[PDB]
Parts: sequence; C-alpha cells; structure tokens
Amino acid sequence: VPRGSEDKWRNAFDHMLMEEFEEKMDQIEHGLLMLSEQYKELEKTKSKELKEQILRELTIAENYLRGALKFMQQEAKRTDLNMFERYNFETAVSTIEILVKDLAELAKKVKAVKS
Amino acid sequence: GLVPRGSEDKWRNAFDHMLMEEFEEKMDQIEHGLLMLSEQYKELEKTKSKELKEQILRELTIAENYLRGALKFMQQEAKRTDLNMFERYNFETAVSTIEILVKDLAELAKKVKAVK
Repeated sequence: VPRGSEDKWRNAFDHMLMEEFEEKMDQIEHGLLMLSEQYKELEKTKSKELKEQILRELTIAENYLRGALKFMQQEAKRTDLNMFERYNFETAVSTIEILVKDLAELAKKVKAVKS
Repeated sequence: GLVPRGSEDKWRNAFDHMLMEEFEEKMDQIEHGLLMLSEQYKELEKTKSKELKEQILRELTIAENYLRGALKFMQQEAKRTDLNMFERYNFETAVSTIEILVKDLAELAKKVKAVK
C-alpha cells in the first residue's frame, strides 16, 4: 500500500487488529446485554451467587476494556497516520469509552441489589 | 451465574472463556503474519528496498506494541487470587506463548535493521 493513500489501512497489522478489535467489541456488547438480562433476574431473586457472578464478569470485561482503551489511545497518538487511520483509532477509543460507561452503570445497579 | 465456583476443569467465567478463545485465534494470526514478514525479509535481503525495510519495521513495531499489551494483561490475570487449575494453566500458557512471539519478533527486527 502506498504511503500516500489517505483512504485505507496502509499497514497489514493495523487492519488485522482493527478487525480483531471490532469482533471483540460486538461480543462484549452482547455479553453486556446478557448481563443486563441477568441483572433483571437478580432484581427478583436476590441471589447472592448471581450477584457475585455478575460482578466478576463485569470486572473482567472492565479490565479487558481498560487494556484495549490504553492500546487504542496510544495508537490514535501516532504521528504517522493518514486520515482514515486516525479516524478509525479515534472512533475505537470512543466506542470503548461508551462500553466502559455502560459497564459501570450496570455495576452500580447490581451492587445496589440487596442480597 | 451457572458454573459452580468449585469446578477445577473449566472456565468458570463467561468473559474469561470468550476472551481466551479470541486470544488463541489472534496468536495464530500473529504467528502467520511473522512468517509472512520473514519471507519479506528474504526479499529485502536481495533488493535492499528502503520501503520494504521501513514497512516491515512498521508492522513489527505494531505487532510488538500489541503483544506487550497482551503480555501485561495476561500476567495480571495469571496473578488472580481466585483461579482454578484449568484457568491458571490457560493464563500461564498464554503468557509463555506471548513471550516466545515477542522474542521471535525482536530477532526478526534485528535482522531487518541490519539490511543495508
């Protein structure tokens, strides 16, 4: 890929990694949606085990997302990015930030269940 | 909430399971990419193309950054206080696998930089 293109991934690892990130992102979103459903069950049952297990899964997703965030922020700062690339890294950052926010919202709710 | 906290033979957490499968796939991909870059290093040896050299370095640098991140992450998971045997085995193996890949990357980088 010429260094001069502005409309594509110029590096093969960049493309491969975005692609790994996006799949991971949709999976996490889906897991969060499943945990929301489980929070609704928790609301009714008050099961200490469900509560604990939801908290554990939220903590692992959070850790992973904090890791991806750090990685993507750094990539966004690169000095050699074309517009396409910088856009993509910046959008990944925002997407992670929203997911982290949603996790933390759900965590608050779960902790608040009186089991 | 399903898997009992006393299982020793399986992932007890859904996100652990999900991310680890996703990690193994990625490792194989990175391995294949390193293999492709080695091939390209051989071409570089003959042609001495500055652009090929620069591009291989760039890709190596991106793969290294990603692998050092994954290494930090996996080391940390391996230090969890609540792991069963199956989980610890998996995290610890992931850590070793990442280390080997990082070493291979760095070896390839040395060779590339040495192309005049």
